[PDB]
Amino acid sequence: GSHSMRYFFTSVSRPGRGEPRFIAVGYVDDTQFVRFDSDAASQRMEPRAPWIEQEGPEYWDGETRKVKAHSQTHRVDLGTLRGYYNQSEAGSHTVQRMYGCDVGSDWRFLRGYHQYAYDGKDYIALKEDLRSWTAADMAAQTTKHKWEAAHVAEQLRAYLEGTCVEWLRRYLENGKETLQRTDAPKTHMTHHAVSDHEATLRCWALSFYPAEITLTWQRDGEDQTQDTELVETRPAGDGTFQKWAAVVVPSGQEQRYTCHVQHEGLPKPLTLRWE
Amino acid sequence: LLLPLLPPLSP
Amino acid sequence: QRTPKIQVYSRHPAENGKSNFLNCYVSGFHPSDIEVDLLKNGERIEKVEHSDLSFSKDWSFYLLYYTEFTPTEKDEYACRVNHVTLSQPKIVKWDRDM
Repeated sequence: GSHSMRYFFTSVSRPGRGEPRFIAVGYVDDTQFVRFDSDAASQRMEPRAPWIEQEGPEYWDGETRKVKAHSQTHRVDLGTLRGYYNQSEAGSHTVQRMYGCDVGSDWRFLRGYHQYAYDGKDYIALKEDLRSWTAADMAAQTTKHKWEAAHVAEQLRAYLEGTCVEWLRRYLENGKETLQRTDAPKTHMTHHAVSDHEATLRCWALSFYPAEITLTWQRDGEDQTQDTELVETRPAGDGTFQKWAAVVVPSGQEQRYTCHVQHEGLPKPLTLRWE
Repeated sequence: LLLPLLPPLSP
Repeated sequence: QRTPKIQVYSRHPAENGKSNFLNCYVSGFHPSDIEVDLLKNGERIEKVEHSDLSFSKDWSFYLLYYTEFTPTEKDEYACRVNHVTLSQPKIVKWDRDM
């Protein structure tokens, strides 16, 4: 399978007093492994997965220096954007940035990306070729022009195809016992009468990793999409994910209905049926 | 590992 | 501009007398300022932690708020959320079967 390394950055201006709140989180696939929060006491990049603690003091110093530099870029950008959008000093505004790189199953560079948003809307993004930019609006046309002229994409591409994937491969190896372990969903069905004549069948998928999953109900071997209640996939809090799908059926007809579970940790999809 | 340098929108 | 969606649930299938984790997963909201409390019998629980702020491909934020708890037959739990998009707090009662 492919693997990704992604960094997510949020900075929020504080118009009443002080500088923006800045939060950075790094992920390998669906595993958080570092964080920085300008409101925390340490003022350090901090570990959030055991395998990143294999890195020595030079890593924490270097990532702290860089993440503070990232914070200052976001702070200045909030000022720039307030000007571009002719906004007052009194409002709070947000920048969000996500960048990262993927390796394929061949452990080589697969893709890289860098997306930026202002006040929860697309602003500018690096195109798939890692050489050009997409601007969402006319303000972002200014950034596209300036980043073209300053060859911002060229240093970004160098990182995405080089250092980014090199360190992703490092992390995947160091953390292989978890990062490259799939946790197939533990699946079960529950049955809840809602009347003497109707019952809810709920199909549960628990403790799975990664988060990508498909749960579907069928009746007589064809899809039963319209009648399914499907909750959004949600974190268990221990690094795994949860999901369920439910259907209401006539009592005594439960055997017609099947729950189908697709997950990359399964060699073949699972089929569950209430006896 | 983070990007070594993060250019602003406008320097 | 975007209202928080709420799921309130236990980390593990709930059994009275067995320690567990009560989760409130808030997602789909913007901007990021948000107030989330876990309630036991209507009362705010004090030692509640949360995940580090991240966001989805539509730029909406998500957070997990969580606390340890030992469920019982008589105790009720809920998640209380306030956000600029809400006129007053949104409160979802915990249901052990969802």
